Amino acid sequence: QLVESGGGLVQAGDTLRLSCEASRSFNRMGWYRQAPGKQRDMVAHIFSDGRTRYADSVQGRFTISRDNAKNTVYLQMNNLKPEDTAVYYCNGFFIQDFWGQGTPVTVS
Amino acid sequence: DLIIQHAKKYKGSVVIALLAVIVMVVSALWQPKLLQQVLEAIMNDDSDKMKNLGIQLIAIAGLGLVAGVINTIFSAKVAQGVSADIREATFRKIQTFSFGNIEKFSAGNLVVRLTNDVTQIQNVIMIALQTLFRIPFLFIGSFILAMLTLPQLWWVIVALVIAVILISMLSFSQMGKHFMIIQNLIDKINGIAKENLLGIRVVKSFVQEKNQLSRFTKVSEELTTHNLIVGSLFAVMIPAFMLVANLAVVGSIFFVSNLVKDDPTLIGGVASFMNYLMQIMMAIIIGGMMMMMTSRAAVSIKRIKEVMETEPDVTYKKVPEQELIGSVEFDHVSFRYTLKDISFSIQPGEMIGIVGATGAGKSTLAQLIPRLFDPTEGKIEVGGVDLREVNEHSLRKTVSFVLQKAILFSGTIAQNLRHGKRDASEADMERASGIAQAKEFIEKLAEGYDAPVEERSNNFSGGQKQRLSITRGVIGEPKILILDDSTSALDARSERLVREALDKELKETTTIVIAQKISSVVHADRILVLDNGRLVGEGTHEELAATNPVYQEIYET
Amino acid sequence: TDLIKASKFFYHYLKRYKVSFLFIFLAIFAATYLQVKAPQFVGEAIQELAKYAVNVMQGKDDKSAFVSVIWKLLIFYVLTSAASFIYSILFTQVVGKSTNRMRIGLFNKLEKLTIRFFDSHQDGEILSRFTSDLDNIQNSLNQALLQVLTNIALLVGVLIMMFRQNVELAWATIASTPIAILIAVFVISKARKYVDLQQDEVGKLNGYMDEKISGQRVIITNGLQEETIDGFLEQNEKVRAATYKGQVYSGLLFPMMQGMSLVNTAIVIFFGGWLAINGSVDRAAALGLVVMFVQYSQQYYQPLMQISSGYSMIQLAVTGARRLNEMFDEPDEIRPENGEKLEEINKAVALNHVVFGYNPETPVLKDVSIHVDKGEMVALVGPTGSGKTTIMNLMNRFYDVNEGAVTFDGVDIREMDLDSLRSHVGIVLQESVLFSGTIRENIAFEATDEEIVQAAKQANIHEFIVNLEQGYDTEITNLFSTGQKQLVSIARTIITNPELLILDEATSNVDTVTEAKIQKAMDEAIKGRTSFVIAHRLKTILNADRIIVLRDGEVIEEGNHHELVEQDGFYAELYKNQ
Repeated sequence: QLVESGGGLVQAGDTLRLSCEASRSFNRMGWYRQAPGKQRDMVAHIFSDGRTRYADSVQGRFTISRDNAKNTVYLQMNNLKPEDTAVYYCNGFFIQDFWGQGTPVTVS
Repeated sequence: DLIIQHAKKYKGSVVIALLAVIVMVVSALWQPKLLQQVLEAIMNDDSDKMKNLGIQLIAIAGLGLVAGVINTIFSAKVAQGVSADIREATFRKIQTFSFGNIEKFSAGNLVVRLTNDVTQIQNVIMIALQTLFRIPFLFIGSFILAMLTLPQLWWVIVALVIAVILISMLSFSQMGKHFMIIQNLIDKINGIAKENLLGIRVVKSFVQEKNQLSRFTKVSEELTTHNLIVGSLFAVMIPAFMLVANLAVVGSIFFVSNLVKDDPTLIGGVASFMNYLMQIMMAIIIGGMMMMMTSRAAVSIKRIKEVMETEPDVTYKKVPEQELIGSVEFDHVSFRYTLKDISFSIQPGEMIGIVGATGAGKSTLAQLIPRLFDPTEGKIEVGGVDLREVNEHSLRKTVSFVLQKAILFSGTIAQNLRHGKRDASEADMERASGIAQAKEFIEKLAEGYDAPVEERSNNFSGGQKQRLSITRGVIGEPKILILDDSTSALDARSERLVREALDKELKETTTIVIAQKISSVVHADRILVLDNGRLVGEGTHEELAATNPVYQEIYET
Repeated sequence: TDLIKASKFFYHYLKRYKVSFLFIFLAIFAATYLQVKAPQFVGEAIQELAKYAVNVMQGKDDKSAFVSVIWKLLIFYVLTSAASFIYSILFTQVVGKSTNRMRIGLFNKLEKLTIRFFDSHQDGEILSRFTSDLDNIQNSLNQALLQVLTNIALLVGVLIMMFRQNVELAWATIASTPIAILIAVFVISKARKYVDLQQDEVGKLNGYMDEKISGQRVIITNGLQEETIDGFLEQNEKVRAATYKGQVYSGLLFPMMQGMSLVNTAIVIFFGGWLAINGSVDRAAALGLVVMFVQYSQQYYQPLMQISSGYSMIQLAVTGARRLNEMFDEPDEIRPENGEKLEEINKAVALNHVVFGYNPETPVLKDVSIHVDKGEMVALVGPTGSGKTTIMNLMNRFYDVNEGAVTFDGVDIREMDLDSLRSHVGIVLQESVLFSGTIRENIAFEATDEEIVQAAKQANIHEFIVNLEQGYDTEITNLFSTGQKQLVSIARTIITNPELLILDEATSNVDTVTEAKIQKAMDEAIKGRTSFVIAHRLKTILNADRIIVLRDGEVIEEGNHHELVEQDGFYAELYKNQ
C-alpha cells in the first residue's frame, strides 16, 4: 500500500512538492493523475536507478525524485497552469498497478 | 605426464583453446542470469533496461556460439598434434629396439597398441580439451551462482547433487561390472566369427558346422542376458535422472512460496534457478560418464608408456670400428631364448655348415653373430673384435644374415632388393639376381625388377621368395654371409646352381650355412654339429661320417 | 533405394515383435505428450506464484490455486518418469531379442552354401562385412534408434502445443530452425566426407605399419631404420591433415548445436520480453508464457541436438544394413531333400567328362574322366596351384560343375545328400587352419574321447601332444609349429574315418624328417581308405597305385610310375628332378 501528501489549493504559477511513501515496498515509481471525468493517465516515471521520463505536457517544468533508502518518492509541481488541476496518485507496482489514494491540486 | 610432456610443444594453442572453453562456459552461465534480469525488469517494467539487457543477452549468446567453433578447432589442432607426435615417437622407439625387445611382445600386440590405442588417446584428449575442462568449472560456477541468486534454497541443491551422486554410484558400479564382461563377450563373438570364416573350407567340410552354429548362438545368448541387464540399467537411471531433476525443479517452485512474503523479486530468480539446477545435474552426470570413459584412456596410456620407455638390448660403444677383417670366433658362449659353452673359429675365405636337432635352436646360434642377441656368458669376436666392441654400422656394411623366413614389403621388388644396399645400381641388381638365378624369372614379370609386390607378397610363391631373400642377402657383397636353409622350399633344380654361384663369388668371403639337409652342406669345407645347446664337435663330412653318432641318424635319410 | 533395402532388413526381424513394437509407440506418445505440457504447467505455476505474491501485498491469499497447480505438475512429472521407465524397459528388451535374432540370422546365412562369396571376396572384406556393419547396427539399436524416435515425437508434439499456446511468439522462436538445419546438414556432410577420407588414409598408414612391424626382423638385420621411418613420417604427415580435418568436423557438431540452442533461448527471451512489456498488460500471464517458452526452446533443440548427433550413427548403420541385405539376398544354394542318403561308397569312384572353371568363360579344366577303386589311390600332378588343386574343390562339391558328372558308384554328386557326402569323404587343405579351444577340440574339431590317442599315434603326433603341458588339454589359439598343424588336420580326418580321402601337397614347409613322419601318416591314412592326393614333391607318393598328370586341366598321361617313366612323358621329365 501507499500514502501520498501535499495536494491542496494552489495558483497558476505556484510550486508544490508531492511526497509519497511505500509500505516497505521497493519498486519503480511514478505519478499519475485523473482530471475530473477523465481516465487515469501517466504523468511521469522514475526508475529505481534514478533516471526518469516525463509527459510532454509537464516536460521541462515538473521534476520527480526519490530516495532509495526508504523507497520514498517526490514530485515538484511548479509554474502551474489551470489545466494542471487534477487528482494525482503515486504509483509503484510489479504486476498489478499499486497506487495510493492520491491527493487533489486545484490551480487557481 | 607423458601426454603433457608431448603437449608442451603445442601449449601455445592449448592455452587459447582452454580460454575458449572458459569463455563458452561463462557465457552459458550468464545467459540464465540475464534471463532472470530481463524477466525481473518485466516485473519492474523498464523498457530501456529491457532493450539493453536483451541486446546484451543476444550478443553474449552469439559470443558463446563463436567460442564453440574456436574451441573445437583449436582443441582438434592440439589433439591431432599430440597424436601424431606420440605415434611418431613410438614408431621411432620400436625401430630402435633390439630383436629381443621386439620379441617381448607379439606383432599383433605391437600393431594393436600402436594403432588402436593412439587413436583412442587422440579422441580422449580431444574430448578432454573440448569437454572435460568444461564440466568442473561449469559445475562449480552453476553451484555458486545458483546459491547467490537464491541463497534460501541452498539446501535443495545439495539434496539434488546427493541424490544424483547416489544413482551415479549405482551406475558406476553395475554398468562397469557388466561393461567389462560384455566387451569381452563381443570380442569373443568376433573372434569365433574370424576362426569359423577362415576355416570355412574345413567347417563346411564337416557337418560340425551345425554344432558350431549352436555354439555361436549359445555365446550370443549369454551376451543377451548382459545386454538386457544394461538396457534395464539405462531404463532405470535415465528415468531416475529425469525424475530427480523434475522433482527438484517442482520443489524449487513450491518452497520458494514460503519466503516470497518479504521479497517477491525471488519470482524473478526462480526460473533462472531451475535452469541452473538442471544445468548442474546435466553437468555432473556428463562428468561421471566421461570419468568412467577415462579408464580406457588410462589403460591405453599405461600400455603405450612401457613400450615408449623400454631400452634396447644392443647399444653403441665408444668409437666406430675399422673394416671387418672377416674372421669369426666363439668363446664359451651361453644364451637363453638355450646355448652354453659354445666355442669355434673360422678364418677368412672358408665355408662351413651347421646342423642340429629340429627345433633345437634351428638358427639362433647363427643369429647371434648379428648383435641382435647378446651372449649372456662368454663372448664372440668377429674379425678379432667383440660384439660389445663393434658398432652396428660395421656389422651391416660387412656382415649379412638371411632370416629363417622370407620377408618382403609392399611396392616394387627393386626397392626390396635395394634393402641390402642403398645405392645398388641396376647392374649389381641383376648380378645378384643371376647369383640367385632370378634374372629370367624377374624378366617374366610386368616390368622386371621394378615390378610390383603385394603387401603380404601373395603374388609370388615360396621358392622365388627364398630367391629374392638370398639376392637381398648377397647384394651388399659383405665379407660375411649367413645362409640359413634357404634351399628347403624351392624346387630341387636350382640348389646346385645357387651353391655353384656362391662357389665363384666366394673370393674374400666366409659364410656360415645352416640347414637340416646335409645334402646342401656336403659342399662345405668344414662342418659343426649342435644338439640342444651343446656343441657336438667340429670337422668335415667324411670325418664326421664315422667320428660322431649324431651324423648318421640324419645322414641315412 | 538403400533406405528401402535397410527398412526391409529391419522389417524382416521386427515383424516377430509387432505387438510390443506397437505398444511402445503409444507409450512414447503419452510420454512426449506429458513432457510437452509440463512447461505449460510450470508457467501457470509461476504465474499463480506471482498472483500469490501480489495478494500477499494486501490480501495474503491461501495459495490454494498455486498449490493445486503444483500438485498437477508434480503428478505429471512423476507419471512422465513412469512412462520413461516402461517404454525404455520394453524397448530395451525387444531390441535385445531382435539383435540376438538378427545376429544368429547373419551367422546362419553365412554357414549356407555361399562358398563362392568367400572364394571371391578377400577374407578381410568379408570379416569387415560382419564386424563393422552388424556391430554398427547393434550400436544403433542399442542407443541410437530410440533417441531419434523419442526426439521426433517430442518435436512434433512440442510444435503442435506451441501453436496451441501462442501464435506469434512460437512462429518466431522456431525461426532459428532453418539456420540450425543448414548448419547441421553442411557440417555433417563435410564430416562424413572428411572422416571417410581420414579412415582411408589411416588404413593406408596402419597397413604400412602392420607390414613393417611384422617384417622388422629384416630391417634390424639390414638396418632399414632411416628409410622406413621416413616413409612412415611422410604418410604420418598426410594423415596429419586428414585426421585434423576429420576430428574437427566430427566434434564440431555438438558444441555448434549447443551454441545454437544458446542463441535460440536468447532470441526467444528477447521476443518474450518485448511482447510482455509492449504487448498484453497481464504481466503475470506474460512472464508465465515467457518462462514456458524458454522451457519449450530447450526441449525443442534437445531433439535437434540428439537427432543431429545420431545422424552420423544412423546413416552408417543403414549403409551397413544395405550391405547385410545384399548378403541376405545371396542364394543359399543348399541342396533339397534329394532322397538319397549315401551310407557306403561301394568303391566305384570316378569322373565323367568334367568341364569347369571359376566362371564359365575360360574353364580351367575339361573332359576329366578318372576312376578309383576299392581302397585304391590315385596320384595327381600338373600346373601349380590352380589348374590341379581345383579338381579337389569339385570332389567335395564345394562348387558344382556346369556339365559332366562325378560319382562314387553310378550316382552323381547331384544325387545324394550333402551332409552324408561330407560325412563319408574327408579333405585336407594346404593351409590347415586351427580353431579356438584345446588341441583336443581341434582334433575333435565329435563325440569321441579315447580315439584321439589312436589317431594321434596314427598321425605320428601323439608324442607332441603329450610333450605339452596337460597334454590334449592344451589351449590353443601362434605358439605352434608348422608341420604339426597339418598333422593335426590328418588326425582330424582319420578320426572322421571317411570312406574317401583327398590330400594336397602336405610338405609345403617341413624338413625331411618331418616330411617322412608326414609320409608315414599318409600311409596310415591311405592304408584303410580310398584316397585322392595332389602331390608336387613326387618322392612323397612315388608308390602310388595309379598316377594321373594334368595339362591345364586336361589329362595327358596316366599309369604307374614305372609305366610312366618307361613311357616318355611330362611325368618322367618332372621326376628327372632326381
